[PDB]
Amino acid sequence: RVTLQEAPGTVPPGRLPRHREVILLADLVDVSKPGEEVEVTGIYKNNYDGNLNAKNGFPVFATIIEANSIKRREGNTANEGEEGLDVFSWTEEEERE
Amino acid sequence: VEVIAYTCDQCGYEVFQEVNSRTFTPLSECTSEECSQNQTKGQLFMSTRASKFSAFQECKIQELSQQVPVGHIPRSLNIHVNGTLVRSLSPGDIVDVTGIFLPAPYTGFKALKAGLLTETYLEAQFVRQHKKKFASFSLTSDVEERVMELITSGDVYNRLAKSIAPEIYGNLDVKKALLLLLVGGVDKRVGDGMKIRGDINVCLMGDPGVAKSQLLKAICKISPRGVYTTGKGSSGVGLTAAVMKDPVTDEMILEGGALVLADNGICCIDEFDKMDESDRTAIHEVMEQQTISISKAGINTTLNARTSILAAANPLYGRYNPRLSPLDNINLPAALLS
Amino acid sequence: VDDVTGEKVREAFEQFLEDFSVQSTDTGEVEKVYRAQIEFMKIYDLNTIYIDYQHLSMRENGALAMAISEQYYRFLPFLQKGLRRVVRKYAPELLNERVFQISFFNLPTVHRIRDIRSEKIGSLLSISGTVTRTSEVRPELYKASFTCDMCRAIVDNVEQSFKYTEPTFCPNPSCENRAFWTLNVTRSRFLDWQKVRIQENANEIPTGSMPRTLDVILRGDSVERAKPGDRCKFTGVEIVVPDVTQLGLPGVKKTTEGLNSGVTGLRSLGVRDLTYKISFLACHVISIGDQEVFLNSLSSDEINELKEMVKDEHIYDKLVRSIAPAVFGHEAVKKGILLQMLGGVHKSTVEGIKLRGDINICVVGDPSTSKSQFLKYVVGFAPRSVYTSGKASSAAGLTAAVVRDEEGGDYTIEAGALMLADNGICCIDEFDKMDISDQVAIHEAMEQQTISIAKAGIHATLNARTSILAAANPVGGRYNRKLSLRGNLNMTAPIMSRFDLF
Amino acid sequence: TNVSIQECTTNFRNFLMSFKYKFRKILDERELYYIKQLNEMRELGTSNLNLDARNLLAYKQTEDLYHQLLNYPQEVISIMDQTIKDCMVSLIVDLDEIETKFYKVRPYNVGSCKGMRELNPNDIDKLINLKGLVLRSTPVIPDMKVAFFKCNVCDHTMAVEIDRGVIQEPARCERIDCNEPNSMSLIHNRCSFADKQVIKLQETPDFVPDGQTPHSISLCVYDELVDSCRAGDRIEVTGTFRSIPIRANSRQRVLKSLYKTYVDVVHVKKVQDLAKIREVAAREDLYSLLARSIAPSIYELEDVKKGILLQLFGGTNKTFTKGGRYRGDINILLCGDPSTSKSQILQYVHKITPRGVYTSGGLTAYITRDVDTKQLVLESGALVLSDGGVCCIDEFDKMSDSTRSVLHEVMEQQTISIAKAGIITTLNARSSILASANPIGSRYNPNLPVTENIDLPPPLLSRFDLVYLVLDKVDEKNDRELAKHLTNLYLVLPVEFLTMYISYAKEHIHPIITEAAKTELVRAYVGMRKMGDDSRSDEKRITATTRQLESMIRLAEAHAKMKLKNVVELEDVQEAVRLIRSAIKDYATDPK
DNA sequence: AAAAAAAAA
Ligand SMILES: Nc1ncnc2c1ncn2[C@@H]1O[C@H](COP(=O)(O)OP(=O)(O)OP(=O)(O)O)[C@@H](O)[C@H]1O
Ligand SMILES: Nc1ncnc2c1ncn2[C@@H]1O[C@H](COP(=O)(O)OP(=O)(O)O)[C@@H](O)[C@H]1O
Ligand SMILES: Nc1ncnc2c1ncn2[C@@H]1O[C@H](COP(=O)(O)OP(=O)(O)O)[C@@H](O)[C@H]1O
Ligand SMILES: [Mg+2]
Ligand SMILES: [Zn+2]
Ligand SMILES: [Zn+2]
Ligand SMILES: [Zn+2]
Repeated sequence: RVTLQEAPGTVPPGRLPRHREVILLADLVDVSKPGEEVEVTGIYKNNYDGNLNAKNGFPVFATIIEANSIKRREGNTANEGEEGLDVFSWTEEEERE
Repeated sequence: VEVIAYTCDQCGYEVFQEVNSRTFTPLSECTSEECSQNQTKGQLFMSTRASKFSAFQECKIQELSQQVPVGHIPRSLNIHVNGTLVRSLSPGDIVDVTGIFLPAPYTGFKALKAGLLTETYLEAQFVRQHKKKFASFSLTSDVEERVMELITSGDVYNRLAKSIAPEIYGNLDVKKALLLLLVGGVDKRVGDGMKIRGDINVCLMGDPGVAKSQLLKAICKISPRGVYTTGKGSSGVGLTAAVMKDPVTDEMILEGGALVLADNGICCIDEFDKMDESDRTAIHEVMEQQTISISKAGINTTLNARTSILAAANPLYGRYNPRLSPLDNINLPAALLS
Repeated sequence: VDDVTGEKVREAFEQFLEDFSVQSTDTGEVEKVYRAQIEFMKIYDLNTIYIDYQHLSMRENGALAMAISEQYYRFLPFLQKGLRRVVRKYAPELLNERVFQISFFNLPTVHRIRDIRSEKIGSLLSISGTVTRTSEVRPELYKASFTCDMCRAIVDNVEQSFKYTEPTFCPNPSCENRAFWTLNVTRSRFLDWQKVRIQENANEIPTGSMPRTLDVILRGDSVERAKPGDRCKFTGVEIVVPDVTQLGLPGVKKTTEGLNSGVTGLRSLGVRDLTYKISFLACHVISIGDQEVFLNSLSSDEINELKEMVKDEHIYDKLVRSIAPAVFGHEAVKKGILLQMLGGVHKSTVEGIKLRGDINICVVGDPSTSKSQFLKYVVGFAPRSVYTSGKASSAAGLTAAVVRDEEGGDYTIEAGALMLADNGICCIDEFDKMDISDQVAIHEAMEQQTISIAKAGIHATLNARTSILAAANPVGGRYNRKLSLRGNLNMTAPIMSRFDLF
Repeated sequence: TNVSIQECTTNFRNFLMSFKYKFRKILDERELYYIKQLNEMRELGTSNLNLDARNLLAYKQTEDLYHQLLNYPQEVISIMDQTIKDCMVSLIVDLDEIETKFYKVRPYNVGSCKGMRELNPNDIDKLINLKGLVLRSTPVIPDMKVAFFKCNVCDHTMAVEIDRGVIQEPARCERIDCNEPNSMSLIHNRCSFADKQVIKLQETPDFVPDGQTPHSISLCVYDELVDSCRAGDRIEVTGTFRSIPIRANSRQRVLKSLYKTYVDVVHVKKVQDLAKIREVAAREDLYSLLARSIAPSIYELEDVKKGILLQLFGGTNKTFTKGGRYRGDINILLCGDPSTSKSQILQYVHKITPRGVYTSGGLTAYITRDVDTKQLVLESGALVLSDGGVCCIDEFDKMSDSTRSVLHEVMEQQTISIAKAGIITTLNARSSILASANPIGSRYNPNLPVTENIDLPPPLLSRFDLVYLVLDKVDEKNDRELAKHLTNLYLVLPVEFLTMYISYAKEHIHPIITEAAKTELVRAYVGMRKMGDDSRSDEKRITATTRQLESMIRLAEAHAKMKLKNVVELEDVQEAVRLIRSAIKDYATDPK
């Protein structure tokens, strides 16, 4: 599990980022690296928590994101030439070409 | 508390209890006959008027530097005091306390450790204040004959100058200036509210090794209001109260902008060029009986500074120079010098 | 017991919802404000309704308006029932059962924070102040459904409070709910929740007294409507919040002086004392501090004036004359500023190379010849415009900076004036006295439209799409006509090439 | 006790109807207060009664009630309030306004003012009088008075009164038709509450003779006493003493052997003139006397006093829409060697003005980290706090560098913006500046020009409204005059009347300039433009800046501001041009 | 409470 912030290029200027928690199951381990901007497709879920209710005084629920796919978006912002999680991967026919 | 009383909601006698421990637990039911009846008749409540109380105070005492063995750190001791002897002692005095040396349980900390180790304290029984008494020159017959003798002595100030610091040789005029500093100048205001202070500010210049520091120490000894400070070394001497963050509850007790006994005090400083910008700002703020009004958290309890400033300093060269003397000056702004 | 008072106020409420029938203008014979509103929700599928308090004022005088405003917490469910009754009388498929909300606005007066007293608890109120901090948009349980585990019966619609409450019985006769319940997440309905903080303005606060602070809770569609630093006006109901810690919870359990108004003697409290504090609940927030899309905003004047000033013959001759009427002379500067406001097309290559599509203008001249007036006018006219000086006291300066609390895990960047001036016009005064860092960051800021930094383990690439306008004072005070621009100015050559007009 | 209930009430009622302060007059040895003040309350609708102990002490039957009140304050006060409640009907014989309002008393001057350094346990639950200074306050604390319960099965509700905080919960619903024991659950938002507030107070510094530290005593207030004081107030309070056991461990029912001490108080004390204006305002030589009145001890220096007084008067402010706002503030600099007593003028003007902050060489808003409470609060600066007034700055040269730029944006725009910690906002300042500076060196050499000696940026110096110079030069005559004047001081002045006149002028007077003065303004501008060139093509310095025009306009408008005039005359413009060119004539360097 | 690394003045 990992802590996810807001991209500095997407946040409105002069504001504060928003934090969330991302959970990675098998085969997703160590795919992401610290400091690397990423894009995660996942499932939104909520669960009960004690001290969150204790300090807020209302039945509020914590939320986490169970990741399903990760795509790296560091540097190469051009994201319209082709589709897929990894644009640097080739098929067999592309290798033949 | 000594005896704790509860009222019984108009049910016969009002139950009493006494607890000599440092902890206390309350009652739930009462021995009143109609309350002892098989159904409840009123909840017992503690009564503040009917109870008996006693004054309580605590203090700690430190070892003298003469009694400390070499290469050690002095230890402390807690003292409890109760009764009419409360407030018979003040911080900063040598005393001869006699009391009962009693053990105290560790269970108040509630750690469930130190099965046999316990804390100890002394309960005061008799205090000899000792030390000396200032007495605020309260007039007595003997000192009246003393001042008659002084009247017969003729001219006094020359002998007073000769008699302050005989260990330091010569420098009669400096001692005369010290005498004139001790008495103070014209004070107690003038017409239409204009401010004038009786305090005299004298700055001494000289090379190292002229016994000006020793003279300052002698002056501080002879002046009961004298205080010695310097640039840092100790932090709680300037711009901050001595009680800041002091209480165990951390109540943030503070006056705001104040100095050490600056009200009618004699402030003595060595290495007047050493202090940083903060103490320089403070000494510039205490100019001409001006109060210090530095605020940090809405506090404005200003200390009315009415003090005489005596400072000693040296040029950075360490020796006098044939060139223009203001080039040596104090290495301080000319406004402060004037 | 039937609260006939609640029933009566609900009946009156639904009645004037039915037939308020106020007329706006002569053409608006009978307009039916709330029937039009319900049609609006029908055609746009909304959930909240807006009620003007003044429109509520004259209906049954104080027997209705005051009876609703004062005991608002007492009669809120009755008003909800009346609204549901009328909406299901007039629009069943809108219910597709949904959390209807009511926001009252236009109160007769507003109260200061220092005027808050406990006698108004549970009454409608309007307050205003500066928002200083908000929180995330968290889901909150509203109506829970539970499974009776030992028999797997369903108990639902369990209302909640400040504490997470489970049911207390099972309708199944063979069951006696000895075991507890398990919450059905997919059956329960949540609602949005955000906490914001407000404080007194500098106007109301006398002397050097400490500002009074209060906590406001939002709910529903009013989330993220009060950004920090904004002076806003909140309308809602005053409430009180207890300490849930002393209350029974499944989880484990200035201030040291105590003396709080505690209460003891209850069942669930045990030997604990319950404390309270004042917090505010809000329901209405207001603030007091493609060519086809534009053509869609249709009006008679919109068509007429636009067509008139498009088919005119001398727009330009008039247009430059319409810029900054206050200033005197300086004909060319007005045209230059107008062209700067108009801007240039932004294009991108097929391989991803970006082209600068804005105009950068510098103004030079001897002192006092009305050069700052243009900057002030463009700041006051151009949207998203920021005024700034060449030398800034902040560590951000012009572009950005990195800051961290001492031994505190922040590692956050702070935005400079250029960062705030995105998609707008940045106006810098006294351009001459910048320092090395900004002087070398700028000639990357303009040409590339982006800023990059990598310090102390954090790296990022920020957008800086800005149009810059600067003023300068020639060296020596007065411009020397004998020399040239390079001779008189001390600003560097690479910065000169960046600018487009002088 | 069971003694005061019967006869003390009747005795005090008899002396309520039969009291005359002539008894106190005879006691002093140099009139029916109660009934007249009671009728005043009847015709006013206010429910508040003040009561002094000395007048209560003036009667022989009442001093017994005095002693009984000292020992048992609560019951005596309650029975007194009931007596006053009955006094309504006793004196009116509308009975509708009486039934709604309660009645309370405010005893004061019961005992001598004591100190926190001598508080024996013998003085518990006894009325005492205390002076001190408020340190900190707290927000209003709700206090339960009526508990609300509901039988959720049948939705039946009832009101339960409380006593001593402890609530006796009902174990079974009163509706025996259901009679369920566990169907009650209270409603927090349908109860009734009282507004308690806690005040922290410190002793006066007069009680500490030998450099000791002050001590703090907590306070408790209710109802009308809420927010009756704020930080820094000097007040005197009269109330009873209270002692409470501390909870220690909230988990258990164990209690400490020491009790917390706090006091509960009931009374707190602190520590058509327009005709008089026009009579003064109509006088001819009011200008000179008014100028000389603001500095009685200052010898000569008349012109600078006139300038400072006119700055205090201030010009007009306008915010026309299509052009924007124009500055109405006046900013003045003083320069000279530290032998002028120029700090005294700043100290004078700081207290003469209604609003104004006196500081030294932080000055604006910064987000602060709260000390006692763990939260983040935005705090405004000194310059923001001087809105509409005059901000006094001393030691202007030692201003560092970061703050100077701040000034550079507070004068040309009069609106400061802060962007920190996610907070973006703008604050209005609209403040005047009166600053003083010292030259570099022991003396300001006349040969050297001003810029080098003051060590200020030329633009900041140029953007001031005016500037004044003081040059003490040794001469026999002036030294003799100063010696005589200061020795005589060592051996016609108005009052806050000045402050109210200033407030009236700032509020109700909005003068405008007229077409007659426009020609004189243009002629003066040309005249100083005419002097800006000579018989040589050197292109002499252009001293006739537009800043001169705005300075003249503001000075003239302020000259119409005082004397309660509504339109300007010539005297305004000649005064403005003379007072603006007097400083310019002394602004030259060694050449010319 | 005291030592050690980082960016801005
Ligand atoms: N006139 C004197 N008579 C006797 N002893 C003197 C005299 N002048 C200096 N001394 C000696 O000088 C020493 C104290 O002077 P000291 O150097 O401490 O003072 P200082 O000039 O303030 O210098 P520094 O700043 O170096 O401490 C003592 O050892 C003392 O005996
Ligand atoms: N319509 C106008 N025509 C000419 N000058 C003007 C006009 N309006 C204002 N001014 C002057 O121009 C100045 C604008 O500031 P600026 O040109 O930046 O001079 P400075 O550099 O001294 O601030 C103002 O001080 C004002 O006196
Ligand atoms: N004209 C004067 N009248 C009365 N006192 C004066 C006069 N000129 C100087 N003084 C005295 O000299 C001092 C001058 O100090 P000042 O120049 O105000 O110091 P600073 O300006 O550095 O605060 C004052 O304290 C004042 O008592
Ligand atoms: Mg020495
Ligand atoms: Zn009983
Ligand atoms: Zn069941
Ligand atoms: Zn029931």
